[PDB]
Order: sequence, then C-alpha cells, then structure tokens
Amino acid sequence: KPITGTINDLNQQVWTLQGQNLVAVPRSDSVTPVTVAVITCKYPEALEQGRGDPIYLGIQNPEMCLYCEKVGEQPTLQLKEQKIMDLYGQPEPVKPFLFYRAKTGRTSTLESVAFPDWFIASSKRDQPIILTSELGKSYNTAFELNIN
Ligand SMILES: COC(c1ccccc1)(c1ccccc1)[C@H](Oc1nc(C)cc(-c2ccc(C)c(N)c2)n1)C(=O)O
Repeated sequence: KPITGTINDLNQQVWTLQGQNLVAVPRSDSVTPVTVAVITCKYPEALEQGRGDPIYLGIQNPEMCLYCEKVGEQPTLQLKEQKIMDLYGQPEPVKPFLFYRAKTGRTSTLESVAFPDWFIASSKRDQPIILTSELGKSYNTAFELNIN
C-alpha cells in the first residue's frame, strides 16, 4: 500500500488540485489539499545511483499519477488517469512516472528520472506545480510529506 499525506513547500503552501493542474496554496484557503500517494519503485539498480530513492508519485480522488513528458523543448509535469498501485504493480520501472527523492532532513527534492536537470517546483501563491531547471530563487524545490 502507498505512503499517503499532504505536501507543503517551505512557504507553508500545500498542494491542491485546481481544475486539471496541481497548485500550491496556504492552508488559510480552506480548500481540500490533495492526498498524495508515494511508493518506492522495486528496481533502483537500473537507474542513476547517489541521487535518492526512485519513487512513483500520485494523487487519490481523483486517482491520477504525475509523469514527465517533453512538450517541444520543454519537459512538463503532467497528470494521467492512473492508479499508483497499477504502476507499482507493473513488472518494470516506468521511467516517465519516476522521480528520485533526495532527502535532507524533514524535506526532500523530487528530480525527474526521465529529465534529471528538472525538479518538481512550486512558486508564488496559487501558482502551478511545474518542472523547473532553475533552482534556489523564485522556485521552491524542497517539499515536506505530511503523513498525519
Ligand atoms: C515522514 O517521515 C518518513 C515516514 C515516516 C513514517 C511513515 C512514512 C514515512 C520517514 C521515514 C523514515 C525515516 C525518516 C522519515 C518519510 O518517508 C518517506 N518515504 C518515502 C518512500 C518517500 C517520502 C517522501 C516523498 C516525497 C516528499 C516530498 C518527501 N518529503 C518525502 N518520505 C520521510 O523521509 O520524510
């Protein structure tokens, strides 16, 4: 079964679904935060080493998984109608859906396995969760998983 919880960034902005995209908002908004599901992939040895544990990352209600797809010259973060359990239950590592989770204390960064120069990031209030190649400024790449 997967690990579940909410995700916030260092500005205390929680992931929430707004239409067809994930956005990051303060908990003051009183919107239901997405319940994120995370599960470690059974096949780490086949990928890059020393970059953190490769995980599948999805949401419950609606049951969707995050993946990385090249849209022209840009890797983009997308949601696909997919049950995280189906991916974990697949016999091979499904690379577009995988992210290296690199832990530093209470927070972790999420690096695309398909696009290693890009990381999952949030930015300003109510802005979408995207893939970024730009670190340490306007983009927030350190996230906390709150299992409750
Ligand atoms: C809550 O603490 C945990 C934990 C405790 C109890 C139950 C479940 C998890 C833990 C576990 C062992 C030592 C220290 C801490 C947590 O484990 C964990 N495991 C996986 C596979 C992924 C993620 C994860 C994904 C995405 C993001 C963004 C962040 N931040 C973390 N987290 C962790 O390391 O934070």
